[PDB]
Amino acid sequence: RDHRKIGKQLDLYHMQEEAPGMVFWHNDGWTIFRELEVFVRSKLKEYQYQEVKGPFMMDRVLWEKTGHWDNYKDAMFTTSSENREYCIKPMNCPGHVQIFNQGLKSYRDLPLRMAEFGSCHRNEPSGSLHGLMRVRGFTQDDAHIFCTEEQIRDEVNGCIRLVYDMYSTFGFEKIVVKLSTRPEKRIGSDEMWDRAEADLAVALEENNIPFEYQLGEGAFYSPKIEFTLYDCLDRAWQCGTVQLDFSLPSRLSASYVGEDNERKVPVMIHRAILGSMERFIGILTEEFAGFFPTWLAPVQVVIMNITDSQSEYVNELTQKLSNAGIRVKADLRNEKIGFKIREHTLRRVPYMLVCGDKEVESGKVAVRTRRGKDLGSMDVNEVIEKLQQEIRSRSLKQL
Amino acid sequence: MRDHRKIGKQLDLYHMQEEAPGMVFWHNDGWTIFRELEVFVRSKLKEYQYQEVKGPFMMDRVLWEKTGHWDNYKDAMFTTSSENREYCIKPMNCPGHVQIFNQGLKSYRDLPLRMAEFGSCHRNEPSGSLHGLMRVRGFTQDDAHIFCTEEQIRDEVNGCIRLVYDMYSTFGFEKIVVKLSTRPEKRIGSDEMWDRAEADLAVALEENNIPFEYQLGEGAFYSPKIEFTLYDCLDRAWQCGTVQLDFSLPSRLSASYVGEDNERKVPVMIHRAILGSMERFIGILTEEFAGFFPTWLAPVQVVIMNITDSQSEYVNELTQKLSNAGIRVKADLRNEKIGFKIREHTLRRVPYMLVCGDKEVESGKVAVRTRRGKDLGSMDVNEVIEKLQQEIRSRSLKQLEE
Ligand SMILES: [Zn+2]
Ligand SMILES: [Zn+2]
Repeated sequence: RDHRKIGKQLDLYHMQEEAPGMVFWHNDGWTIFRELEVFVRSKLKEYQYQEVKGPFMMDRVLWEKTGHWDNYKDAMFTTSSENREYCIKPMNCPGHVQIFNQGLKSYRDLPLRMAEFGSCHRNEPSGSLHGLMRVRGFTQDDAHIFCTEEQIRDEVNGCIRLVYDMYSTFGFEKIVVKLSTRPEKRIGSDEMWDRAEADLAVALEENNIPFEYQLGEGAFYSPKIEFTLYDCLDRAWQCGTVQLDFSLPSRLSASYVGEDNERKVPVMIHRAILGSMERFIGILTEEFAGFFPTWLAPVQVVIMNITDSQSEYVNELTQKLSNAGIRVKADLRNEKIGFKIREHTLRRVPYMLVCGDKEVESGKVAVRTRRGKDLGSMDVNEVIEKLQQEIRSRSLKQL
Repeated sequence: MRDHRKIGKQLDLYHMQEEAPGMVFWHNDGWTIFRELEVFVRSKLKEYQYQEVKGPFMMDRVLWEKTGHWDNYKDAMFTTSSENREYCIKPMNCPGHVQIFNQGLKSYRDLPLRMAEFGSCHRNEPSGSLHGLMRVRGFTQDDAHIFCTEEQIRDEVNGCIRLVYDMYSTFGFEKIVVKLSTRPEKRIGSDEMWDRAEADLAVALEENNIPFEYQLGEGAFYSPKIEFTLYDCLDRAWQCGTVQLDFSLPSRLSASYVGEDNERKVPVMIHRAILGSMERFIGILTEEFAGFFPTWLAPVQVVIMNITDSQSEYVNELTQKLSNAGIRVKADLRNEKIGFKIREHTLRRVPYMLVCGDKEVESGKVAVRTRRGKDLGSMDVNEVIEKLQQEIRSRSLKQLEE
């Protein structure tokens, strides 16, 4: 259950000293990454989020006004062009404010939910790097909600609902929640921190969530709710975060026109559900021990022939399943069928289809799984419908 | 209005600012177009059997020195440092894909290996040369690299050629001009390899019955390239496609495989990009259609509007129905006159506008109007959905009844 070892055996990714802390996503690993993005986007549509994309580097002055430069200077990569210094972004917060600052906003535009799969870079110490868990370049399922003070409770409730909704899809039902309060170095008045901390605590209470206080562990600009999931080995993984931010939009000149026709500074809610998506893939790899659920499996079906007599039949089946939306590969190599089956079983391919002369004449296919279960000969259309149901429902296990 | 910068502002597609010169802030509507382009390209990757990978953003400068890229492009490269090591923000995807290739032992059975990526590239272009979406500092390329044997060159180059005309025809580009860019004066690689690479590219164009002209000295410093230029509706030339035959870089990056004769060989590498910079291609499409993006690319495909509050419930029901059908649909329930709403969404170039009166509510129908000012009359909602889905799935250039 080491994600580094499983990642190598399944050819998911690799890392090398020429790019410390940054991941080379191979075809099979990138397929898992993209399927996670599809799942998140399905939630972005359901929870009514916009999706945007920000530039990778911006002027260092942007990070000076937020206070991040004074506080996280050592952790940020910098580059220069024409006597101007730019920072490769470690977070998506200022970039989303820049998009919000384009075009005059009114209260009718709020709540404005802005999500992004933003890849961030942090100059972490090289000795602290570890596989997919602690990296230098990563992608977060980030989002920022611009809202009024009256809309804080509903929007924080939506973020909390989304956390439990997404975690349950992967089978994580044991979740421990902590609330981080003001640190010893911060921005924003005590009243603002008093209201922000109280709002987060009330939201947890109103959602029937018990929590502990992490005193002084909040960000320098906002308190945060931190969600920790527990894997099948009862190991704790802090993944989700919700921040109630009353300071950064003001420092970035964000404003909207209220119903009173008065200029107001919007409330910003930061949230990420999965956290670093590279890290989440590593957690899933160890949770499933490489046996990814069918909807996440890089290759869902492999169809093999026994002899060259079934080569045409396998190709027709592969196209049919491919057109049905199934990630399917044909294995027509000159090897024993038992050699082909073992190769794909070790790759944890959920379903393996074998076509002999009996299958060709009958129009059926023999089905076995990576767990060694023999499902016998099944109708081709029945196999497709079963696969589609397992994929579209994102079922954890085979039916 | 045909300038993509003006249309982009009117349609709220993107914005740029001096805090990040030559780098695009993609708004929701603009990012939707970008993602639809990604979905289209990925459909071709599936059809043409490409892998899709993702490389790191920065790599050791010593890796860019090995290919000669540092000596040629160092003034155009962004550099950053960490722990007394200097890193280059990648301006191209070639070395990263070779690094993926070099992982694990490769044999002839693994070739051809087609490796694609939507690679985010950055180049330190002069600020005076930047212009909208056409000339930027940060961009994404629909790049791919094919690792193959010498015997596989002709079929793999032919596949790249076919993909170029396949993808351009989807957007309505049928006037294509082809150039073969030969070796530049400042160059790496042997004379014999350059002769073979240039001859192979020329023969591949001959087999596809494609007339072309040579472009002396315009090839890359390591390989020649076929350059494809498309012509827009104003007969303006846009160089987008590129196919490179490369015998130099894989050797310099220690790429190798075990041949059928059980001896180590250096694979051939074919570089190709169809659209080129996808930000630039979006700008070209924006000007080509003058904001009238085809329905499959339109950020908002359908807008449903009421006349009074009596149809507010019916409009909301249909918006949910169309959204569940996979159609990007928005409801317009503001207290404005219906002509005011239609004019506003026509200026947003929304393909279809659905008007629901009380006669529409009882009949379960919708009054269909288009951004071209055409009245299509009342139609059944399910019939509307069926035709819209067919228009989107076929990526049709034309709307209903035109
Ligand atoms: Zn944030
Ligand atoms: Zn290349």
